[PDB]
Amino acid sequence: STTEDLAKTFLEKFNSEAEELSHQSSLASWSYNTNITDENVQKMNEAGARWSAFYEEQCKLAKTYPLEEIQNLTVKRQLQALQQSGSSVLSADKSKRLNEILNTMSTIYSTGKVCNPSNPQECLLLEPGLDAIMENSKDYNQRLWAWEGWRSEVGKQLRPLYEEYVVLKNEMARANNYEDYGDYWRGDYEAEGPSGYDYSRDQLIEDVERTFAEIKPLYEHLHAYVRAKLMDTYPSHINPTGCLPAHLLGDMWGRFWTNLYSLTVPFGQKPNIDVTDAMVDQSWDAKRIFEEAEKFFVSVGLPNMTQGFWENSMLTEPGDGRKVVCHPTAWDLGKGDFRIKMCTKVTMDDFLTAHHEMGHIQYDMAYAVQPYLLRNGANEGFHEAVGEIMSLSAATPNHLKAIGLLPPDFYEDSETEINFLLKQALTIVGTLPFTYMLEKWRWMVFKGEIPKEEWMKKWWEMKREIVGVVEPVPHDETYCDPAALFHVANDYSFIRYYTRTIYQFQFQEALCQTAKHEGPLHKCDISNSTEAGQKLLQMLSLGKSEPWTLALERIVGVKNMDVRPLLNYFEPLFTWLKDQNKNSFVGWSTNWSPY
Amino acid sequence: QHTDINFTATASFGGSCYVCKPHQVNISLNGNTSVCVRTSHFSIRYIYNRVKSGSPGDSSWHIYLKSGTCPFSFSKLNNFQKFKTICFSTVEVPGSCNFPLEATWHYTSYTIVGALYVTWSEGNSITGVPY
Ligand SMILES: *[C@@H]1O[C@H](CO)[C@@H](O[C@@H]2O[C@H](CO)[C@@H](O)[C@H](O)[C@H]2NC(C)=O)[C@H](O)[C@H]1NC(C)=O
Ligand SMILES: *[C@@H]1O[C@H](CO[C@@H]2O[C@@H](C)[C@@H](O)[C@@H](O)[C@@H]2O)[C@@H](O)[C@H](O)[C@H]1NC(C)=O
Ligand SMILES: *[C@@H]1O[C@H](CO)[C@@H](O)[C@H](O)[C@H]1NC(C)=O
Repeated sequence: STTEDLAKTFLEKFNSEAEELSHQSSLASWSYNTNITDENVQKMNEAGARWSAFYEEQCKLAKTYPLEEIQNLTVKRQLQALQQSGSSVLSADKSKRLNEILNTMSTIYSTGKVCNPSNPQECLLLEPGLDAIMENSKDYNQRLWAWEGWRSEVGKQLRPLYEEYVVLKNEMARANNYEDYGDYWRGDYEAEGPSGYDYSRDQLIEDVERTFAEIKPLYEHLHAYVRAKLMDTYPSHINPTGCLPAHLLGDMWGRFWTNLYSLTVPFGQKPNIDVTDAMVDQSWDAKRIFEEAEKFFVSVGLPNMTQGFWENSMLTEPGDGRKVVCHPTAWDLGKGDFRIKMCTKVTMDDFLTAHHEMGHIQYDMAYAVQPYLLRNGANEGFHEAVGEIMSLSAATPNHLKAIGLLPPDFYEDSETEINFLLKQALTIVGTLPFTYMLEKWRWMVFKGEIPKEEWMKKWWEMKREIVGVVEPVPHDETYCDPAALFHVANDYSFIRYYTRTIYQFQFQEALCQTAKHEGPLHKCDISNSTEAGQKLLQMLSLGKSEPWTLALERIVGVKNMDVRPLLNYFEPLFTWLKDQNKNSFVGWSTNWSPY
Repeated sequence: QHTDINFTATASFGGSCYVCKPHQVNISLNGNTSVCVRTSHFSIRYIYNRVKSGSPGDSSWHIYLKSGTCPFSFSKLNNFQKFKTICFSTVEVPGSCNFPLEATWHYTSYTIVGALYVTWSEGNSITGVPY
């Protein structure tokens, strides 16, 4: 019978045995991630070893089915996907080393402690203590204790592991016939697709860089403005022409500057855009947050969350003493089981985060109508963009009002407009140069443009040029400070958090025109617009069945990233900053440092 | 005497597209395909029963029946209505009232999986007690 028919046999087999083994692997990852205990680690491993076995075997039993010879462009898609992948081309011994390195890096990160030099029995973890310092503190020397303690006492530990890790993931890369791990990753963004729709994986860099250069001015001015204010708080530590000391930025990294809002708000006498204080004054619990998020999603005509979601999500840190993983994730366990894991606290941040994470669950619910192999977001940016679109509508002061978290007599004026677009720049515009640098470093280390004897040299050479951020303390190559960030130690591509950001405005533009919103798009709240709901759901439910380029054309005009809606969102703010900066020195010098 | 009729839909949900339709849905008038009321009083209730699947995706799976082609509401039958003949079947029989049986995953897609078939000659010999 026709080889294409004979390959449908294969696909049908896969799409049955998979949906049991997937769910059972997912169910055991849940338990570990919800109850870290050595016997739940074991069960997790076993079931995932069942999955790995099957998947890597059926990858090879699918390469036997040649792609030119198949004409159905579903069975081509599905097969292509099975075929390609697999950290499977490695020695049983070298596969097993990777996974020890990987699991060690993960748990070194999970369990790292930085210890008061006054009380050696007092010893602090990122979650929950050190991140709380770095988010809340204003004390220059407490920030540096934490910032440095983390890098010196866990980043160092990470360094030898990280070196082996690049060696072996580079091997896994080249033995699946890519150039280096950096290339392996960039191929989430490869489309073969139809005519006029393809995209290669060496154009991601080009286009990331192209679009980043166009951001650089809005970011420079934001930067000027915030170093200007931070001086008011750390005078004698901040040079009005140098980069910004790294420990002072809001995170343990300065991934987002959001937590710098306190100090940089332009018009603070006005009602607080940051609605954390209102939430606490109104006794908002995590249930309240997730309910309100649900209700948003319903108002645009997208489904409410399934009973199973409310039965089995973990929406706070449990009180039974269990040790759990708090890093907020939106699980598709398959078989219609959808959950969230999230140690939620009463913060405009976890409120926006709940909207984001529930957006993930909606793309997840939508594409469950697609064959197992195609039920993934189009690229890794799409998934996180759909999430951030919800935050875009849910953070606008208008929606804040109608929720209750702004007093009933509230009315926008040009001062609160600027307030909003500053916070939403700290969070959005701020993370753009961080995300580009971290991954340029990674991609270049992977290419081997950067040898081991420059790993921390180039890092802080690039962090000072691209990002405008300076180590407070010298770091030799005994450190691996990149691996002091979750995503790096847990082996996750990071460029998704850049592509998400250019898309989330492209998409928002589209939906707002379909929501027949006039006026500035930063005043768009697609809330109550069932028509925009439909338009979004129509992409959501395609999953990976089409190229990501084609999937842009459906909702947005173009078939590639376009930084223009992002520039227009922030144009008000661009003009206020540019005024607010004339008698200031915009840009930095990579030469000054606090030491 | 008095006859009870349990009209039961039992469904299993796995398969290829868990969300699109139920896998199998057996339909039964008292463990048979056909019951005629032969007593003075009768009750009929609809029972929905899922099988265990090891997935909380169950319970977002709703199978229920609809107002069909006939002047009765299923619930109205049990509320002291009166007939001469009344018979219930699983499969379409001649000249019948049809109560269609729709299934749905958490109100996404709706997908009809059978129906309850009612045949009746008006009279004052058979009663529908609700107890
Ligand atoms: C490609 O093949 C799939 C099957 O692998 C086709 O999907 C079928 O489409 C018909 C349309 O009448 C349905 O009745 C079947 O239920 C579908 N699946 C099965 C099980 O065969 C699909 O239409 C084909 N065409 C393309 C290019 O997508
Ligand atoms: C989810 O909502 C259910 C009611 O569904 C509502 O009406 C249907 C037709 C759809 O429009 C749906 O999106 C609406 O929400 C409730 O029965 C169910 O309990 C709700 N589930 C939970 C637990 O949130
Ligand atoms: C946590 O895991 C242990 C086994 O490691 C198990 O006995 C315990 O019941 C689990 N707790 C919960 C509430 O899941």
